[PDB]
Amino acid sequence: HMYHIDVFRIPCHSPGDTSGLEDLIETGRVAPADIVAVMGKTEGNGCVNDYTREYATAMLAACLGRHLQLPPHEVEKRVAFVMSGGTEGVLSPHHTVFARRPAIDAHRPAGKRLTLGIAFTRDFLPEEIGRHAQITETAGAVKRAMRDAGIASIDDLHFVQVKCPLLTPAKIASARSRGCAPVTTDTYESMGYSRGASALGIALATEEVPSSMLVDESVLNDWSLSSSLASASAGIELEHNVVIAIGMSEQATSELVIAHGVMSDAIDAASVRRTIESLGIRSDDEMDRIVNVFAKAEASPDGVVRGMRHTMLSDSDINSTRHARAVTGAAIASVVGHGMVYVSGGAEHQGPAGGGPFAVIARA
Amino acid sequence: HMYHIDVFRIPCHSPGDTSGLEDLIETGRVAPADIVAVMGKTEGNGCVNDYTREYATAMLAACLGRHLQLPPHEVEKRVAFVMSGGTEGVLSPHHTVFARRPAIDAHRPAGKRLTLGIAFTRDFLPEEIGRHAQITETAGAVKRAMRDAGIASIDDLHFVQVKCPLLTPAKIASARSRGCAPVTTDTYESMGYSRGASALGIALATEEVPSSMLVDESVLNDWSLSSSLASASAGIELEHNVVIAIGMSEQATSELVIAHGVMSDAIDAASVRRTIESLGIRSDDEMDRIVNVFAKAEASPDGVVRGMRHTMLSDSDINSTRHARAVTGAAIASVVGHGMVYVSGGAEHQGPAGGGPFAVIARA
Amino acid sequence: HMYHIDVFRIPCHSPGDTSGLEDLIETGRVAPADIVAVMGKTEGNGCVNDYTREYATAMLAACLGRHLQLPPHEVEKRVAFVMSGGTEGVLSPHHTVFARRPAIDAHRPAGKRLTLGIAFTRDFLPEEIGRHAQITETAGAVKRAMRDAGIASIDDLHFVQVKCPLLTPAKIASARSRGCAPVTTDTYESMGYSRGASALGIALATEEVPSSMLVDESVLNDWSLSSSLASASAGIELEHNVVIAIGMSEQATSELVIAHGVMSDAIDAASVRRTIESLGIRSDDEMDRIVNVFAKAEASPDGVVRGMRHTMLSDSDINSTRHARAVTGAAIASVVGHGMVYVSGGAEHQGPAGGGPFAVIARA
Amino acid sequence: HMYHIDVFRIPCHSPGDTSGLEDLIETGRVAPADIVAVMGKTEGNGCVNDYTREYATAMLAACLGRHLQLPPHEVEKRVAFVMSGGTEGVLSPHHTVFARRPAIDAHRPAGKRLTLGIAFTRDFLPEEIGRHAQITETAGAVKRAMRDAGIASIDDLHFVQVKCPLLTPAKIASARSRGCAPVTTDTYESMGYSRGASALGIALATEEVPSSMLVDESVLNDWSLSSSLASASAGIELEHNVVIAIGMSEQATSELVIAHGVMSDAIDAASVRRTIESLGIRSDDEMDRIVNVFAKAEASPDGVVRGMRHTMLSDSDINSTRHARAVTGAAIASVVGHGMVYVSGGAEHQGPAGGGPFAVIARA
Ligand SMILES: Nc1nc(N)nc(N)n1
Ligand SMILES: Nc1nc(N)nc(N)n1
Ligand SMILES: Nc1nc(N)nc(N)n1
Ligand SMILES: Nc1nc(N)nc(N)n1
Ligand SMILES: [Mg+2]
Ligand SMILES: [Mg+2]
Ligand SMILES: [Mg+2]
Ligand SMILES: [Mg+2]
Repeated sequence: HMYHIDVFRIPCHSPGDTSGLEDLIETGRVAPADIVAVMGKTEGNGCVNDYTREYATAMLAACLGRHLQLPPHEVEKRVAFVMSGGTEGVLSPHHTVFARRPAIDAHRPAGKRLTLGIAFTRDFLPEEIGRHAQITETAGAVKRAMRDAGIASIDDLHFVQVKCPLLTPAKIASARSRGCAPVTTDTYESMGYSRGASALGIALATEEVPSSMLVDESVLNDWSLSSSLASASAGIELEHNVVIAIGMSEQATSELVIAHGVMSDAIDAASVRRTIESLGIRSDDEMDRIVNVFAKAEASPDGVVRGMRHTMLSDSDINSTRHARAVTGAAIASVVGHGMVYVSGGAEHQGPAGGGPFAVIARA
Repeated sequence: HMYHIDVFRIPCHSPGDTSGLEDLIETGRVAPADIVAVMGKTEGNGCVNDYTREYATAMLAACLGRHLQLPPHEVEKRVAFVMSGGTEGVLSPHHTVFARRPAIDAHRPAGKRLTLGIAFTRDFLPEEIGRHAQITETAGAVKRAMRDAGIASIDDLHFVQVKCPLLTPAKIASARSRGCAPVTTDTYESMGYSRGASALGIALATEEVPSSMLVDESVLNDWSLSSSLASASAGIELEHNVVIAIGMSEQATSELVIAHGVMSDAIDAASVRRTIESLGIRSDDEMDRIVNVFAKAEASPDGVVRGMRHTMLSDSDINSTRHARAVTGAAIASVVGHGMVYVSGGAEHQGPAGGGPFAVIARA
Repeated sequence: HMYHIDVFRIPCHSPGDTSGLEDLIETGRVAPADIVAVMGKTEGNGCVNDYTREYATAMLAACLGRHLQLPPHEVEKRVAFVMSGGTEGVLSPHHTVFARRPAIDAHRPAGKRLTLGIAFTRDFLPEEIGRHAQITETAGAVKRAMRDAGIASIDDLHFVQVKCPLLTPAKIASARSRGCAPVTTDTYESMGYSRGASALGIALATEEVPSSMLVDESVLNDWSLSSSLASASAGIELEHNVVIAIGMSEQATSELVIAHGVMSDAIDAASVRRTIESLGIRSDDEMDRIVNVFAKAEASPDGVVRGMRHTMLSDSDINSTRHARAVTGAAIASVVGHGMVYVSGGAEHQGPAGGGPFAVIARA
Repeated sequence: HMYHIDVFRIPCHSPGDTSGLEDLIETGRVAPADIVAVMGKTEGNGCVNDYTREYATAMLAACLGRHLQLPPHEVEKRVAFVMSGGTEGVLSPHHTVFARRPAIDAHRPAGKRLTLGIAFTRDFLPEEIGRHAQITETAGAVKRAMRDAGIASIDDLHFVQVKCPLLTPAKIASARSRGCAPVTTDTYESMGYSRGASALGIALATEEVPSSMLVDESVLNDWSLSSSLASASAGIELEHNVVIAIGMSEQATSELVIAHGVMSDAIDAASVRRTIESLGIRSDDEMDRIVNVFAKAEASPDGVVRGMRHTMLSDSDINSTRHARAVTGAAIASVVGHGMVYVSGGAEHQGPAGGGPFAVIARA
């Protein structure tokens, strides 16, 4: 497990736009066969009926399928596509492409460098979403992803992205027909439960939360249970979980590094600055050493931000996750200088309640 | 309990518009002191952050407060204000004003005529919404409203409107601080639970559902439990339930009658025409004998309407109740010739699953 | 121009779902090479940022591309894809597939039968949208489509569907950089202008409106100018217009017929019944002779429907076209028995102001 | 013109909440008769159908009407109510109350201190909104407000808030019935035209734009024309313009000062910190010397923010002004430590295109 990882942030003019990726291939900057994961921000609403996620995946897969002479469906088994919809405010649609080659000879750089591993779980039954099975399956996949990445210990783990399912009326009917109640009957709320259970799965695998406390009825209730590494994103485009583990390894030769932190709340730009700094970035002129930032954001569930009431959880026109992404996208943009960053909404059991984990990838 | 009931449908140009009501008062058509209930449709979103309901109530109360030389808050104890927001599609904002005077002696004439009674419950704690207390309190208020109306039996009862509360983040935090879990943590979903528990309260009082089956865990789960008379509407503007019972009494001398039915689903215009026709109305020029129509509508929770999938429960931009009101408002409008009708959304335990009760008020 | 036309309404479980089409191919019911047009209803918002339209097109093209061993891009030149987003209320996502073979020998049936022709215009510059160039180019394409269909005269023309572009900030900037002002700077409003100009293009070609009156500044102003045959739908997925002309020809041997009418307003179910009847459909049991219904709907621009105010044009949360589709989708559903029908919103210069043209396709 | 100005930021739990104001009155902190203006942020959508603005005004007026024994309508002539809806993201609903008393003699102390003057224009006809009449009337009212404030020169003027009307379908129909075309037929867009014309009115009065260039055809077209002091907010609750001029006067004895700047774009937190720092505030514990911040925000009309595409102008679910307020509310919150600040959206001819003016009020 001695890799060389490459990471490319590429703009999208629309969800189906693969032109930035065609360009990387057509100019020899990346080899199609080495691509192992894509994390995207697509300009749908990021909630239930957002098919921009599936559309982006489908086109990327078709694009890679051509070059590899594979069926799209086969590419989707080989490459972890995680498309997070919702690019509110200044958030600029884009893909972060991850490529992996065997370690660039030896050549062991002075320290640990960026590594990455991927894993998948089985498809979940509707009645399993938001519940124990989703937690335990996720924990398992995290561990395999860690192994696949060549991450020696928890200490070298810096970011765990999970894509997870959500409930539809048909799925709810299917659960009911087996005499099982789904965790909720509201499709929007199902996303939070799916994210939450998945996040707790990560917390289990990282030993951040003792197994004993992970009972179903603690999902979305116990705000104290969380992983400071978990980034979960739900979607209608899949029935299983997709896991990407990102970290640091002595066996990696990547010209890249990753660090992580936590935002104490939606507007905690300070933490972001602090963690960026902890990677030797010391102006606005050095910012271009950052490849991208990946962050979780949420509407504070107590209904307050720094003592003041917010309306993000009372707004029936605009869902809380949409507000939250707009806010945190702005906070981060003010730091790095623009809104082409990965911000995902709904940070249930991810970092502190009202806040969320984030990571930064930069040139070594 | 010998009354003369008058009913007036009055247009609103905006939620605060009381001009249609000032006109009725000025022209001697209604006496301020006789008004006992107003059922309104206001052009807010009909969900959680719809303050058009409270605004309409506040202005109507202030308008009546002037004439009666009362404080608005006192008027709100004397008059049942039930404001249902959400006037999507062709739905036209309006108030239906109900006035009650001592029964006329110079006429009746013969048989049962429109009567109406009102009742209130106590304020509920956040943790009681959607649960047994809300059910039992509602059942009680239904009975009192019946008595106040002078409704001899269940058979003479044609419509039970209930206004009920909903959960906000502050209320949720309050319940949590007492160690009690609210029925849900999603404010939108809370509306359904509040409507549902209230509907089951009506079903209890009407003996339409045996007391034994009304357990908390059945609320929003058991679609077979329902009242074919219940119309529930949730709102952020109150902590208690307001109940208006409408029916027919031999003691009433109103020049008006009420009939009721159920829509088997959101587009079941047929039932509406069938119930209208059961009042000897059968051509679009007799239609002006109808004072108003009052109807419940909902997105079919199996996710299908007559075998075809719908997207009302998967749409995170537009909530299912908004779709449902648009649809049923249209269906009814196509029958009566316009959209100035009372359609409320979310018909949990109200009529059949996917359908909802409705009633028609017409000249004798 | 002696054709046999086949028409298939196929359900979609999601925008990318081509399974209903794979099934028709895999069971010999349709030959991929004969398909000339697909008119779809996809479950995006039907406004500017609805990429469900492009996604559906992309997958259909990829699906057909496999069987024909063509690139998707090439299929999109051969087949007219018109995807109309927005499936509000009871509207059920689906595709209507059109296939064309040379006339099934001779075999001239007793009367005229369904025929269909397609045409395309060039790409428009941003500054041309909503304006004369779009009108005249559309008029031209209508005529070619008529010819391609083998439609002898205007009298045999029953439906003209046009897909047209819309404006984005980038397109607006591009127009500005050439010193030209775009017709509007609001992307949502641009859709109406694009639909409107296109509709007037149809009216020009059909001689329903004299050429003299079609000045730019009459677009969206003069409600009296209209085609009673035009159905226009705007989209972000194309820079040109796509035109499908549908009608009747003595040279066609299709086991299908088409008739058209106009809804005087959004809830004018009567007209639909009337036009259905004019094709010998005489119960609810004969309804299954209808293959599909295609209808335009809009928020009445005077702000009133049958004397009552509506809020469809004052609602900043939900755009007027979304309300309108919900309403008319419901009206039509109440007639044909379900919501799997083609309803498109924004009927500017299409039928009467507040109303819209529709057509019905049925078995001979 | 010798005043003592007091400014109070008071939280609101809902649009109708006047409890924070009752508390100031009860505790002798402010005298009802001295209140001359209230600038509020209410939790409606901030667009066309936001009646939270009117509801807040109505209740504040009724609250003050009680204490002054006046009719609400009379209070509204005496006090400038400017309610800006839309509290997206971390924006916390609140009122800023302005009170004005005869200048204190027992102090001043030295130099210029906060002063404030108000003015009103006549009601505009629908066809005048967005056009020359609105520009010239606004310019006039700015001058009078200046005089009323006792502002010696343009240099001492720091902030000009204007509340302005918008178009409804009824108003549009009215303009049409007089043969006059409204500036737009889209109600949402009308808000921009009203804000823009009003902003140019301010620019005229401040000599920031030469009268010669202010032609109707330049409104929303010429982004180079702007006032760096103008803050305009449109609303359905009024037909005239309300102008509040805020600045510094030697005749004022207020313990408060005002400074202003411009945000170059929506995420330009830097400028805000820079202007804050120009008042000797440089650590998050000195921050409580700020009474409030007042800022304009807008979606950059070129469709890009710092070279990256944004989706704020292409999102048909969420209007650009809602995004913009969320973004800038967040940016500012990250600086002052919370979201209880006045941020208004739509900054047409206000500061730079894509940016907007802001001001800060602080203890001397
Ligand atoms: N698509 C998506 N899903 C979630 N759960 N969160 C975000 N930000 N995007
Ligand atoms: N205001 C309101 N509340 C509910 N629950 N339903 C409707 N239609 N309106
Ligand atoms: N996509 C789409 N575009 C328009 N203009 N109308 C409808 N109904 N759908
Ligand atoms: N109510 C309101 N109106 C405008 N134009 N802008 C904002 N922010 N609020
Ligand atoms: Mg969290
Ligand atoms: Mg029901
Ligand atoms: Mg029309
Ligand atoms: Mg500006």
